Formats: sequence, structure tokens, C-alpha cells
Amino acid sequence: KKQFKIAVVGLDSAGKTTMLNFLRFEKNIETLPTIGVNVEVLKRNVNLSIFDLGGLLHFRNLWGTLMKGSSAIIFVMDSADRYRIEEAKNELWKVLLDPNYPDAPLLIVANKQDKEGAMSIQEIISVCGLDNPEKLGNRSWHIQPTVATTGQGVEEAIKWIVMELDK
Ligand SMILES: Nc1nc2c(ncn2[C@@H]2O[C@H](COP(=O)(O)OP(=O)(O)OP(=O)(O)O)[C@@H](O)[C@H]2O)c(=O)[nH]1
Ligand SMILES: [Mg+2]
Repeated sequence: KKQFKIAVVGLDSAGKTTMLNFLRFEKNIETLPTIGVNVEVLKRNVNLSIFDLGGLLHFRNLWGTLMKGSSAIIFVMDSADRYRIEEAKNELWKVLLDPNYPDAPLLIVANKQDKEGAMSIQEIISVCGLDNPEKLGNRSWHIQPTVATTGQGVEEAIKWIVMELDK
């Protein structure tokens, strides 16, 4: 069975590692800010090699090179962090416009839906400008609201990625 590299990117503290811990242990374990790459190999009947990249500012510049070979991209966002939503939109578009990954399906994980003031799926599409097809081309995209600490929507997020790789 073929291995498919999945890249997990997003700003620091978005909940990337929290999501990957749930995908494996089904539990909320303590996390440390990822300053490197934490690679987990999961099987959901296709095995994928998920690369949880670090989201700290001075590490984001490495995403372009570290994602080499990814078949799908998961961009995790902190839905409750309205003060850093312009910063996440800027990073999401840097990935979308990266000429190295133009055909890769993009799953946008709207994490932290439990927090008060969390943005809705509609609100995220509007702020991120994803309602403009011109700069999106023939790329398949999907938004999945999650609470990574409880795993709410996390199995449904990985099912979309798996469905995309099956194609
Ligand atoms: N309330 C709430 N907290 C969450 C959620 N997901 C993650 N967190 C918390 O958010 C913080 C950051 O989570 P991490 O998984 O370490 O974030 P990260 O994306 O890996 O960050 P970097 O490693 O620095 O890129 C932790 O305190 C988590 O427990 C969620 O859905 N709801
Ligand atoms: Mg991390």
C-alpha cells in the first residue's frame, strides 16, 4: 500500500500537534511548541505519513522545503484567535500560491470551535477570501470545524484527506 505524505501547517498554537495526538492516542496529551518536524505514520486501508511542521514565525520559512512530496495539505487555524486571523490568512495564501504544490487538495481545519468567540465556517471563508475562485484554480478544498482537545470533527477531517488520496 502506497505512502502519502500529508503536510500539517498553520500558525503556532493553532492545535496541529493536539490534532495529531488525538489521531493516534485518542487523548489530550501535553504539547510543546514544535520547533522541527514531528512525523507520524497513520493507517486509515491506506497508510499516510503525516508531517506536523512547526508554526513559530522564524520556522514558517521552512514549510516550502519541508513539505516536498506532500499529496495533501492540512492548514490548521485557531478559530477563536481573531487578532491573528490576518496572519493565518497570509500564510494560507503563501501555501496556495506556492508553485511547488498547485494540485494538492487543501483541508482547512477550523480548530478551537469550543472557545467563546470562535469563527464560523462562513466567517473563515469570508476573511480568507476563499470565495474568490480566480486565484484557486482546479484545487479541491474543504473546511472542517474541530475541537482537537476532544477530537470533535478530527476523524471527519482525516476521512476527507483519506478520500482525496484514494482518488
Ligand atoms: N480550547 C481549545 N484548545 C485547543 C484546541 N486545540 C488545541 N488547543 C490548545 O492550544 C494549544 C496549542 O496546541 P498545539 O497542538 O501545541 O499547537 P501547535 O499548532 O502544534 O503549535 P506549534 O507547535 O508551535 O506549531 C495547547 O494549549 C492546546 O491544548 C481546541 O480545539 N480547543
Ligand atoms: Mg506543535
